[PDB]
Amino acid sequence: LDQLRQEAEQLKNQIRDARKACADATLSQITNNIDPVGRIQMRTRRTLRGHLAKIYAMHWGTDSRLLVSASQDGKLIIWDSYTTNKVHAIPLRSSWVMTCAYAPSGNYVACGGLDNICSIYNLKTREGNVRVSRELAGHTGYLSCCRFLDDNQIVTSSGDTTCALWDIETGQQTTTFTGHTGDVMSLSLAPDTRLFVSGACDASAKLWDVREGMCRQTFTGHESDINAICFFPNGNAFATGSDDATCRLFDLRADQELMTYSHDNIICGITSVSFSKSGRLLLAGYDDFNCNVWDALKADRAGVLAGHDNRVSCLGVTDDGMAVATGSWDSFLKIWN
Amino acid sequence: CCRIEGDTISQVMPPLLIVAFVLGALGNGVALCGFCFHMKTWKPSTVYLFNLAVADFLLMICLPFRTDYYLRRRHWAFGDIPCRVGLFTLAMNRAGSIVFLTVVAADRYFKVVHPHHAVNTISTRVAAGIVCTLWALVILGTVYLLLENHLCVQETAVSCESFIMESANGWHDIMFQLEFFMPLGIILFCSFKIVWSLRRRQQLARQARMKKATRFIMVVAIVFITCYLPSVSARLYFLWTVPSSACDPSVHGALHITLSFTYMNSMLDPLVYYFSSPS
Amino acid sequence: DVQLVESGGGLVQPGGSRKLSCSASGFAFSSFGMHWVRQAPEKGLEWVAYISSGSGTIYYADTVKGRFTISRDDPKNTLFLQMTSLRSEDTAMYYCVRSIYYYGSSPFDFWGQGTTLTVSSSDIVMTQATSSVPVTPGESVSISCRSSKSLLHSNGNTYLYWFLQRPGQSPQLLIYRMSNLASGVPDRFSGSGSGTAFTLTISRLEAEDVGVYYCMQHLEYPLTFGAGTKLEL
Amino acid sequence: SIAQARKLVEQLKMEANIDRIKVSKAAADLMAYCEAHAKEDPLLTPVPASENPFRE
Amino acid sequence: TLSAEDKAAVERSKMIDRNLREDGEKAAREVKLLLLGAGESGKSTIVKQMTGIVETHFTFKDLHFKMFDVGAQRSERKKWIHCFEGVTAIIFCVALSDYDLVNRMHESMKLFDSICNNKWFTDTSIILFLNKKDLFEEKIKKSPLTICYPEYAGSNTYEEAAAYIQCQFEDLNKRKDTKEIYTHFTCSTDTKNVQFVFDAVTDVIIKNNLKDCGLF
Ligand SMILES: O=C(O)c1cc(O)cc(Cl)c1
Repeated sequence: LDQLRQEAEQLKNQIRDARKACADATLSQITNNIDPVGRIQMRTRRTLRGHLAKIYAMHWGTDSRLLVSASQDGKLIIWDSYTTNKVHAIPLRSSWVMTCAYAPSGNYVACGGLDNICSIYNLKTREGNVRVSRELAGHTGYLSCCRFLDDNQIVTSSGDTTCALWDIETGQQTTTFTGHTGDVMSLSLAPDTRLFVSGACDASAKLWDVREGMCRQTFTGHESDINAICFFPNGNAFATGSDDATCRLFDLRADQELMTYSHDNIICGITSVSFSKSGRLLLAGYDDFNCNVWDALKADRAGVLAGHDNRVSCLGVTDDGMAVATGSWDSFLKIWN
Repeated sequence: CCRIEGDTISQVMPPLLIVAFVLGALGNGVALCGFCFHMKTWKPSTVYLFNLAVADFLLMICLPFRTDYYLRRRHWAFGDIPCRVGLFTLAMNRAGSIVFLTVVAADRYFKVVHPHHAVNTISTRVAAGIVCTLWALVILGTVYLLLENHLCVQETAVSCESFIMESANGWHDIMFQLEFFMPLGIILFCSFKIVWSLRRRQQLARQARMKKATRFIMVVAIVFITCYLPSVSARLYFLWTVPSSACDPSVHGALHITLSFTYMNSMLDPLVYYFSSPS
Repeated sequence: DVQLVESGGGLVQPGGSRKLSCSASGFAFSSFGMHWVRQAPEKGLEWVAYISSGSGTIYYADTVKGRFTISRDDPKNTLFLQMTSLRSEDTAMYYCVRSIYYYGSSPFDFWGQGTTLTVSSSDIVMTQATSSVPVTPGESVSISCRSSKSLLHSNGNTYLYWFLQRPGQSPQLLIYRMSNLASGVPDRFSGSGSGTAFTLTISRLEAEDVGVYYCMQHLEYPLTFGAGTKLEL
Repeated sequence: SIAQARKLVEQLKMEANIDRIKVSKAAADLMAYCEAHAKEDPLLTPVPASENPFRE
Repeated sequence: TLSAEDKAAVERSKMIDRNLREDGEKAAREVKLLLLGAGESGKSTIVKQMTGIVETHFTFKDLHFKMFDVGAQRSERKKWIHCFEGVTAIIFCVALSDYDLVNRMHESMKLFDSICNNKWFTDTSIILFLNKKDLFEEKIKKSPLTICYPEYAGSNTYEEAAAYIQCQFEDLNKRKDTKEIYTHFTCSTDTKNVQFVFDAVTDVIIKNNLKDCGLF
């Protein structure tokens, strides 16, 4: 009622006052004396040319050589990036796929989309073929992300304002995260796989706690829907890519916004965000048909990856940082180095 | 044989052929570069258009030497084998361009009149195989004058031509007549059926782009007929009344400039086809 | 589960044209390459033929080239091998080994039961040095295998496979590509080495480990096995 | 009902009771991590083609 | 320079490529239609002759159709509406008799404006179905159409009222040259609905074919 609304207003005012008090100097002032990385030159080393429709997601394997990509033709393809060979080709039940995942052990892959089901596939079977291990159902909205906690735990992000943690062996949600007021479109596991963040359509990102399930912090500052999120390699920060042509860097400990990656030239949103191995560079996949390598410490464009004829929808960096793979809406992938 | 008069041609023809040469290798090239550079996911129609461009490009690199035969009055620098290969490659490129025009017209007819027919689903490999078969057939049909001798050294002229003013010629003239009379019929049928079917639509007609398309359909056929018909007409005129028209001073010079008129069909084809597409 | 059963052996007069067959059931036969490996009675294994997935590649040993034929029937899930002009050397026991090739796969993983046939009366040389060695439970025994050519390819993986033939049953795969441990093999077995120097160690062995051990190369055809190191007691 | 308002108030009060660190020192820590790990970043500092897996 | 295992892996990859090419070639011959409406507009009725997305598969005149119904996808429409960019046509179904109150004709107009004047569906022809014709006739025999259209000047006759409603719905689109709207008075218990859909699909197919040859 009125008193509860007043209490919420005063609590948010106190939160804003505390955030303003804890802010003493933006990192731009601290970083002015560091040497810029300069121009970044990237060349298309390989071009995976197997798909036949729009590509919506891809995930690097833990060995930094195998990767799995999902496209609208109802096919899951596992690539050998070194030789551009097709290790596997998994025909999905529903061609409307908006996410993909690769297990850290490499035994399983995950798929999901408009079918509201996050299926799991068994790569290493005695029969020699890939079968579906378990279909996870219970989301009332479309699937937008899915990450493998381990061989037995998977956490998914749905379009019904809910994030859930599953259990492949049993098939039911262990925990349910309900803090958002809009569609959730992204997910990013912490380096220690103890926390994670989600990017929702209400222009806010919440940091959860998978062990018990509750929103630790809520980060705001965006002006439109958040389309992609990614943890900093240190695990104490993350970056968000939204539809207002901006990328922003938040810090978990300080609970504030650090920098914004914006320019007057670009006006389209950001569809994918990923860091580098050392966290110095930020890669964002715009709708301008090319990616920008933002210098994450100085917010200056260090280079452009312009080799795609359509909107870049997925973008990832290997564990060792040796390559970055971008998949756009033309049925093409490109390995840059 | 018969050493015929000569003069205006050497003055009239080389300008035209130079003209051709210029536009032709220029467009046809840019067209080939566009086909192989920016056109991705090659559809069976793109294969036909690219092969038409290739045959046209070969024809457009062909002329220069004939230009020489015209710089000089009627002499040639080279001897037997260069003429055997030169006339053969000229005829082969002309026949290939005509065949690919017919193939393009038939493909458009199949893609607009029977959109659900299985030929619409032909993969790129099958189209490439059909194109290779057509090319092999054209080469096999044009090898005949490669394996023959046609140098008429009368007085001091060093002439080398198969459309000579001497009692016509054998099956080469029949092939020359057929290579226009069959493709003309095929192209006319395809164009008429395409126009009729696309105009029978009332919801689709009032868009002005289905009107631009049906304008181009008739433009292509009109260009083809208005560029090739004089060649057949003049050659048939020479075939007729051979006892009287034998080595006529003006029939030569009408015929040889009329084939020059035939030439720039090749130069203008890229402009009509690629330079009018929205891609 | 996976089952490879072969039939067609018996008694053949010299100069016969008898055909062997092998029926597979329990796995996706259409995506596996099939080999035939014979074993003369008082001898070791010897590669015979090979056919890939889709029957696109077929290799033959130099001894049987021109007399043997190998073919598959994928809808029937059966593998054939037709022999012509049999000679007294062709007396052996024939196996139906299976192998699937991709990145990280384990070829020669399952071996058939084996059928016996009796007829009435630049390759890489793989030498296994010792042919017999007595062992006791609780010890650690290392088997040594050697090759002429270096088995380290430019990719970085050495193609050497370890097999174990228990008394009275088919051989089984232990280690593929000289370092990886096969599926179902306990941690006890371990292997390492380098080019032209390969060793397999059995730390803290026990019973049901007796039998001959064979080492095989896969760098290039024809595949060659070792003499076989026997373990007793 | 009005249980949503109570839930939101409880969530806000739980969120507000956290320890906040200075932004400048967090930025310093981030820059220190980036500088420390910049030695092994092939994308930042290109690796020679001798050991580049995608050299071809 | 490839080893034996590398050559076999390359062969397996080539076989996979062949299978993928065959699957894509077979899939490119199937007509995909997106079904839209206001929930109670009558999508279940039109789909009857043949927990997220629901796909309906049927064949007409040796042509393989595929109708997708979003149904209960109660989420952000703009967040997943671009997945359907490239469908042959859009079947927007609305009820002619649903104009009483709780009014919903304005909601249908808003939905049609959102779908038609969309950046993704710039060139995708939209098929409009006006069902519940008999119920609309019964309603108009008693209740005048002025309760829904304040600026209406006509008699309470089914013909002119239906024509007026169709004209108002058709005048919603902006791009009147690169996109065509097809209107059909369905709820006739015949095969006319599927025939009309087939005709529109054939027109779209002819338009697409007129693009690969450069004739466009
Ligand atoms: O084969 C030709 O293209 C050709 C032959 C002639 O005898 C004269 C001319 Cl103008 C062209």
